[PDB]
Amino acid sequence: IVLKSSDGESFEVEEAVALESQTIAHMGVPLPNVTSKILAKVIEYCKRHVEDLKAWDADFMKIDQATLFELILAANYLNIKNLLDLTCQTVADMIKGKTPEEIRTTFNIKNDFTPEEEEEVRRENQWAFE
Amino acid sequence: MSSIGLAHNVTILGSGETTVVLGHGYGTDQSVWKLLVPYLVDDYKVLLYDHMGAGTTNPDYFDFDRYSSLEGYSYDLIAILEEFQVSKCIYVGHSMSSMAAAVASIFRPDLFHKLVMISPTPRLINTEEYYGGFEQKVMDETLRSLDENFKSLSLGTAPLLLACDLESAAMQEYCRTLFNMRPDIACCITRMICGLDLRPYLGHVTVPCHIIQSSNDIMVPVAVGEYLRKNLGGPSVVEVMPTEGHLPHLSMPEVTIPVVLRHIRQDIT
Amino acid sequence: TALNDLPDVILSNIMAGVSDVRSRNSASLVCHKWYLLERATRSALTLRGNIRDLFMLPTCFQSTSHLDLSLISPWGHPLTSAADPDSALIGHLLRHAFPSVTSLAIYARDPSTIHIVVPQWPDLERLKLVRWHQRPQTDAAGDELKLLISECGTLKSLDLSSFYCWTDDVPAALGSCPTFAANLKSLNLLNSSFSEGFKSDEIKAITKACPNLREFRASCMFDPRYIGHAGDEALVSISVNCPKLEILHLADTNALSSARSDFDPDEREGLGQEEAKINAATLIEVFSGLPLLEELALDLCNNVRDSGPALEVLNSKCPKLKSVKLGQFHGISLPVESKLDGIALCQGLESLSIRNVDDLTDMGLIAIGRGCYRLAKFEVYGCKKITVRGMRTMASLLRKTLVDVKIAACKKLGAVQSLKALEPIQDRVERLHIDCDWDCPDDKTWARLRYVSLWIFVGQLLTPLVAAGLNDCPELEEISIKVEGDCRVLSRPTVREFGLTTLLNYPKLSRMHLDCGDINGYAHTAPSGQMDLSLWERFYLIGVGHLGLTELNYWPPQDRDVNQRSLSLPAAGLLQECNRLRKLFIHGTAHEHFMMFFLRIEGLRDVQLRADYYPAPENDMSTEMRADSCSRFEVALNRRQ
Amino acid sequence: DLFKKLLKGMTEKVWWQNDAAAAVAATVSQCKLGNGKRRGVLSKGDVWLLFSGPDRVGKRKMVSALSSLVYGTNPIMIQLGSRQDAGDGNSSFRGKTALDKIAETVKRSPFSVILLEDIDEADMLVRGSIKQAMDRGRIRDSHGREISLGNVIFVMTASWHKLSLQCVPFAFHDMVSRVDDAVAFRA
Repeated sequence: IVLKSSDGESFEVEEAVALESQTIAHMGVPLPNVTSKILAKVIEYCKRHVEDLKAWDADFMKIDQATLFELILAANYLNIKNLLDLTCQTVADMIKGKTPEEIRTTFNIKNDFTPEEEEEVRRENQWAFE
Repeated sequence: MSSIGLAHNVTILGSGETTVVLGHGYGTDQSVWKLLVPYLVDDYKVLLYDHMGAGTTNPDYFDFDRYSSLEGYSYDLIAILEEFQVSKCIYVGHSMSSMAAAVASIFRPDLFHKLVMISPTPRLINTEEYYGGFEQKVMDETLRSLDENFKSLSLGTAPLLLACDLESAAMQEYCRTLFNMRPDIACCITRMICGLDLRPYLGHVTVPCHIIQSSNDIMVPVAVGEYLRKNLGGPSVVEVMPTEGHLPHLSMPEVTIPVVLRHIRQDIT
Repeated sequence: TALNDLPDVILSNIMAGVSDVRSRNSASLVCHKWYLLERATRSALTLRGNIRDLFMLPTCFQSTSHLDLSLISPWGHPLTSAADPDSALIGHLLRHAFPSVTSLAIYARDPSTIHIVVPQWPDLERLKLVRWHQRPQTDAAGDELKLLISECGTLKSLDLSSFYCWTDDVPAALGSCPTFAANLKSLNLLNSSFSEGFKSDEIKAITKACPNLREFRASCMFDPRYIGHAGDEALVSISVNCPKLEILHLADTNALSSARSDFDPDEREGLGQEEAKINAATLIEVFSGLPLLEELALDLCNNVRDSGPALEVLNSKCPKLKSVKLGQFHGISLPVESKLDGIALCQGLESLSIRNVDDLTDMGLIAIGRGCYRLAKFEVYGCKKITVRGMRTMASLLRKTLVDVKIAACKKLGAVQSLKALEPIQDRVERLHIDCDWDCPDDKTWARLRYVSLWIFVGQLLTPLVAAGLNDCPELEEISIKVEGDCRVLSRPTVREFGLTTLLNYPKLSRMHLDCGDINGYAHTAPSGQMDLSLWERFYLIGVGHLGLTELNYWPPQDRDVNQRSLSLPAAGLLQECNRLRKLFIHGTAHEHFMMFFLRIEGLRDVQLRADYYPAPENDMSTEMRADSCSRFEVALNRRQ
Repeated sequence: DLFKKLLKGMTEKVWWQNDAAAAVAATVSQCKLGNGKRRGVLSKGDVWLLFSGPDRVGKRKMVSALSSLVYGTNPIMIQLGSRQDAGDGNSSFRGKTALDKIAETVKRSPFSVILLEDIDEADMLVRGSIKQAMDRGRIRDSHGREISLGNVIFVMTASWHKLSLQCVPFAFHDMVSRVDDAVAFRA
């Protein structure tokens, strides 16, 4: 089976590799919502799934923020539970160990909390044993 | 409940018409009577409290000016007794607390029916003619240790001076609980104890006093019982039990407890 | 693109992956959308607060499924008092605040607390009761546990491992309603605080009432000297009545004690050392009756001899077996020539725990290593004949999988010998326990070592630990030190300090467990020329401030005669010096003056005095702990800006 | 069989108390064999005996005979009345009362005989605790800890005057009712 990226690049694929994706297995096969290298890595992971492993999963994630979010969107679109799960875990890893200001700085998030709100939220948070 | 009952952790147990008030020594709290209380609740009403210097009380309520003399503790005891409607109480006190109870009885004789004294002494510092306590040097060393602990705590460091570091082997046992408080409060209480002198006031005590001492005690001499018997203005009796340590009512209950109940229940004196 | 531009489904999936509570609290303060996501995806909550201000409870946590109310300050305080008519409002408040609770853990100080709080959630699936205090007196037996039985109920899992009660309460409550007992899928009764274990008849009744159990743990007594002791009939009844069992954990009450002097045959004055009423044939029938078994634990305080054939039958009759824990089982591995036998035939084992085996030798260890080639966790206790050679060869055999090793109370295996024996798996072991025994006669980077547990006798130093071989541990994060012994007979230590500054050799160390609660000494009155527990607390806690610890669990030494575990002045003063502390849990008692010392720590958030030992102090007149002191300390700590 | 096997020894040691010795021999034999009182439907191993009578030394050596015969061990000497000697008043135990001593001895020695001298002169708290232990089968120490009784042989020496109910003061009537057996030593 040969797919096609949104930009027009057409890549082949194996059988079980395509069957890894629920969307692909359900459904030329144009893919107008994905890029080219996005397809490269997603099909690479599906291949490795067909073929101890956590090292491979980790070294897969040595990518920038924007490409990781492209992988987020592609995994959601093609409906791979493994891809979505470990990519979301990778995202949540940057959340751990950072103050709200650090998260906003590294995630480009605008703060919309008034000081009274932030204080009420902190008071609510005091009821949890961390 | 009331502010006085909350600042002193006052608890009321038992039933009956006669009230027994248990006053712990300095450095401990009302939990030292946990072995004596069960023997009393059946036929007596037990009142337990912590004096303001105790580690179980709020350190903010401690007034350094008021509690630099025994009269502050006596007034606190009187206020506690009047707040809970207690009359003709039987006061059982440890060392340096029975003295405050005696001063309170001097102020308010009607509040006390009898006084039970566990190793008391009117003055802790020996003089040339009065031997009823310790030498000035052995307690000067304790004061120095407490001052060093307070100084170290003021700087954020750990107070690492203990009563077991003293060499007297009687200072170690007697002052063991003096390190069980905040260092500044401990220094204030220890200085109050050092400056205490109730020898002139012994003649004004009229309520019967039951004095209980340890046999051949190495800390508080047995002659103090005879001195108190001779100088107390009211009836008094002295009993000796074969115990040791600063807290016979906790470390040797099987011997101390029967004597305490016998003196509480017997009133002839 | 950013998160706010992403669809909310992936954002919720990401937020659900955040498990650390501190990071969740940080994320809830990022923006409004993140606040809603975090509040909607939070599943587990351990309530932190006081009884007084329970009506100030937040209502945002509407989606929490597991709720833990056992740590509400004051610790162990009765959540509901029958003397207060408004105590029934707490049940409604909790029901409204957390309507989606399926797992609940609550401190059951009073039967009224159970009767008011537990029936609030009909859809409750798992329940954990905690009580370290005295059992309230009831007219009959099992009355307080009968309050669990609700008209609308599916309680599936019941946990009483920390709920002190009489052993006759459980069978009485289980026999009251057949439906409730039949609905149970898990039952945990592995409570070490029981005065004596379950009788044979009680075990039979419990297993008869619950035929659908999948996991079963119980503290039973197997001493034949007592009457009604659990024996062959009890085990056969367990096998017959519960054929679906996947986890079976039977242990003597003494075997669960924290102090080694309670279960170690060498440390008991002639106790134990006698055959129990368990035979190889009985074990064979029991194992034949349990085809779905996955985890097996038989930790007895009485010897069972020639148990090899039963362990051989275990491999054939239990294909799914993965974990075995044996206590005082003898002849588990008696190789002849080269043929494997006993526990060595269970090739499917993943973790093996061995305690007090007299017949075990070096050849037995080699056979265990060669046969159980899939072993990932190995624990050996009280084996007098195994040496460094056998353990080292066994570790070399299990080099590909062994990551968790525990070597305790082995006469010929000291600290140095244990560290030398674990040489082949030095670069792969992750969790490690050794005994700090320096008196045993006769490239070095622990790359993956993350947790180290130590046991040391009272009065011994910690300085030789680095010279022993535990030198370079770049990944060591948490160390647990347990100190046991009677210091009433020891003299003043010649060395001033225990040597906690030795732990500065490990740069990543941030969590500590200092368990001195099994030290017996003098609390406030020493007889003459002796040393109180304050001196030992100072000896052990000197230098704790130099370590960059962020979490610390401390167990103050106890005075058994007067039943108190009070904090001393040097201990509080030294704990105050820890500037980087974030959580500080003290498993004892401390009055207000010493507790207020900890406000000098700026980063301190979680502080609690947890008397999780039997018996906990009953009221305020029994110890130096007062509810008002705890409330004032909590208010002052929450006042810090 | 058991009865005589211990009876002839008891007679050897205390021959002035033959009838009482025979009675307690029978009671102990059926209690250990199981033909005795039950803590409800469930059987109990603990046996409580009340040894009245003014013969003190005979009583002491007599329970010693039972201790050396049925268990082959020495008795444990706990006193409660005005009989304290230089052995019971142990300051080594430190913060232990009489009830604490009883609980500690029972915990450390679940298989022995316990001789409690002068239950008549014991404190009200101690007698209440003994009643609680006899009812519930567990004895509580001064710190609230509960300790199982095992099958400890319990003998309490009173001094009222087979025990007749008429010679027992009213306060001790419930103890006599609950006790497994009561034996009156001859003068």
